Amino acid sequence: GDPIKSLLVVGGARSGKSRFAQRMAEASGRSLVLIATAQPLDAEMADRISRHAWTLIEAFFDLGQTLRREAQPERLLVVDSVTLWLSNLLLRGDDLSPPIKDLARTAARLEGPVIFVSNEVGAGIVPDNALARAFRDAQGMCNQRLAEACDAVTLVTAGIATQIKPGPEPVFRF
Amino acid sequence: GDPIKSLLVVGGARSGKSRFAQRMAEASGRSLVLIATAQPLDAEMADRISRHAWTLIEAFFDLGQTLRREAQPERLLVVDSVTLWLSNLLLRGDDLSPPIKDLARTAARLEGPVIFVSNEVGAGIVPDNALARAFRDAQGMCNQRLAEACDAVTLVTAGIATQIKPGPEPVFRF
Amino acid sequence: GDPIKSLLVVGGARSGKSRFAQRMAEASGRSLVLIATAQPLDAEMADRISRHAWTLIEAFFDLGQTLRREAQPERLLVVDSVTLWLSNLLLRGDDLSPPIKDLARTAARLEGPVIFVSNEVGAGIVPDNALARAFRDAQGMCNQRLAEACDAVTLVTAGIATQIKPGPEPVFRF
Repeated sequence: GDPIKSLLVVGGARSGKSRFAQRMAEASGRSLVLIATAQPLDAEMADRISRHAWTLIEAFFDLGQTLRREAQPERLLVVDSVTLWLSNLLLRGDDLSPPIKDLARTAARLEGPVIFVSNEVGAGIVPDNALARAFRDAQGMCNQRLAEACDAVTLVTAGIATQIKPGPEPVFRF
Repeated sequence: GDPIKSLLVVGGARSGKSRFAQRMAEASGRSLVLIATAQPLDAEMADRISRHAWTLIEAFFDLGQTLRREAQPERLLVVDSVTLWLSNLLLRGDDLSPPIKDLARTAARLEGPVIFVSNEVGAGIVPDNALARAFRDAQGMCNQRLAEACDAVTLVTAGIATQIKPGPEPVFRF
Repeated sequence: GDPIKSLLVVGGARSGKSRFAQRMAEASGRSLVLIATAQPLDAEMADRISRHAWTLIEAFFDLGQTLRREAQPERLLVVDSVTLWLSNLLLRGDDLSPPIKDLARTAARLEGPVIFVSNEVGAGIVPDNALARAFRDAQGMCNQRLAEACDAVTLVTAGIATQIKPGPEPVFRF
């Protein structure tokens, strides 16, 4: 397949994006590292970690710093959820802009390859509360910045992956 | 057009997915059967049944069994909503995993052709309640299993249909 | 690039759709007009107007009439948000069907070119209230009618634009 340094996989909830990333990583022949961002505070979350369940590294908050110091040419890092990392930062009261831009810059310079698995959260109605609105905005921005940084971007819909980067973007004259 | 046994049409709310399926079925020249899953409990729901309004068969709960015993080579079955069928099972307190996997297996062996019309519900924020979270998960899984089972899959966005299966899925080397 | 009269840009929240439309318009060499539909009632909304911030024309309610009387061959009109216009009509208690169909007809006959920027809101769960359900339905219908009316339609996901119109739509035989 096409040789790259960085892939962003975007999909909705229970879209198959994690299975797509996990089977791409398992097919790669690299040393696999799951970068796990989910805080197993309850059994529903441990349940989703168990279902997905490789070297496992927890990175609930320091995702970018973890990528920089775990990435190796011989390793493939899979970020289990960009979304759950952002959630962790938001709930704590952290400003989300700097870590997002820091992560995109990191995505551009790793010592080894990385797949980022991230949710689309922006294609429903406006949330009725400011925390959910901020989260929706920050996740949308984050996916834009990661798509710009990464070599390749795939959208996963109903378990089917479509490549959207590389790809020529449309141009219109008026 | 391309001859197939099974089509999954996925789209958001008021996306045109039902019109796409209905005009494909009307253009087919087969005997048309609407498999209606919507329980007309209120006038908003009867209103949506009336707007869409062929042999009409109600299948509020027993969707797969209804497909197996209504499918014929000369017939095309259209499932008006996978989503409203899942909703019916969820609200009752049914476990959703077995009927979903049963339906995908059914989608693989009918005596005649079928179009499944289903919603994408996974590309908004995490629901604030466990019933809605379960439903979101089950609908995502269901669309994955139906996409795997069906000959063809179309995504309908703003009334425009894009074929995503058949189609080569992307491969990356790292 | 491809010469057209009318483009619909659809995306989720913080998808990059506004940046895609703004940089297409800035690259065009036409006289630029922002058709601004957002009512700056609060600082969050003024904040989003300021971030996006060309001749600026407010059209909170009379969007179609504003397009007809501002469109010129030498001008490109960008509708900053179809979604916030619909929101304005909904909250007031207006019926949304006629203005939507009026706008699609307008999109078909302008004296000059137009880009419509609109949200996808239909790919989450069913809203728990009738106002949000109506809005979701009306926005879905509106995007269908504008996609039918416009020369070209682009979906923007994670800041990446994919053209879906023009494009041959799939056909299946059963």
